[PDB]
Amino acid sequence: HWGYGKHNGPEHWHKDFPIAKGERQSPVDIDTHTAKYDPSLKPLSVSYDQATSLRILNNGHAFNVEFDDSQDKAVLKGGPLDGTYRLIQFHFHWGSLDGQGSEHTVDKKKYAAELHLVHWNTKYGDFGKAVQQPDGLAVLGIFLKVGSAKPGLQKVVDVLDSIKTKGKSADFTNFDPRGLLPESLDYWTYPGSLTTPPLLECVTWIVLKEPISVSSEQVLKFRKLNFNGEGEPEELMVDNWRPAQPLKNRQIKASFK
Ligand SMILES: CCN[C@H]1C[C@H](C)S(=O)(=O)c2sc(S(N)(=O)=O)cc21
Ligand SMILES: [Zn+2]
Repeated sequence: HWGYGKHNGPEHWHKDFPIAKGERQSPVDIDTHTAKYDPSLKPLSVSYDQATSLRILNNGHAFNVEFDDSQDKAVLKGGPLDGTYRLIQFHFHWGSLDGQGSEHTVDKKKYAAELHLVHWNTKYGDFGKAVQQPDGLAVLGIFLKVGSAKPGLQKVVDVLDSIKTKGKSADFTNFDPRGLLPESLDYWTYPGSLTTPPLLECVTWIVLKEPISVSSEQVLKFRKLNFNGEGEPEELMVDNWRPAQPLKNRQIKASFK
């Protein structure tokens, strides 16, 4: 049904998912002069040393790396969060050219891509219950800019050939997501939504100020993936990002001066 083409892309989504026009939709533009420093915000606590990755999957919209979230192995706490959030998957959004691809923007600046590390609030017992709650998910968003290669991304890049088309998956164990983080954990935060259907308004967004660098050759390999299934006409997976939505009655808070 929905996708990112001319006839089923973001401008059409509201017809099947009316919450598309809701009050806390993502992504948004981060105006750095209007964001408010909030000294009551705690530092982020990212505890990923015991992460267990299982599988990488092309789902027709992006590729997801999935984790075992049956226990508190890889968790996100602190920051604006109350309680413990478990890592369940990560994925990227990216562009057909280096000057677009991110979902969030900073002072209208687009980055080449954006990484989303998706976590769910354990107080709700399973992921399906969590997405129905206003504080059910926490997504950590990290910008990618093109420059020097990120060594810790290369294992992801090398496996992409094996999941070229929709519905394909491959074993992907022992991947350490700490290799994807920037040096600093300074962030902006605001309450928002999933950026794809079903567009539920269940996310605390935590967007890191410092981007990571990837090489042009790395991001080029993302662009060789396919939206379509095997045996269907080829449609390159590029520009799988939703444009910025109105901020409405929300304030973006910063953890840093
Ligand atoms: C293709 C659907 N993806 C949806 C439904 C998945 C079940 S999810 O894990 O809730 C999730 S997280 C995001 S994002 N872009 O806001 O981080 C989109 C989605
Ligand atoms: Zn995403």
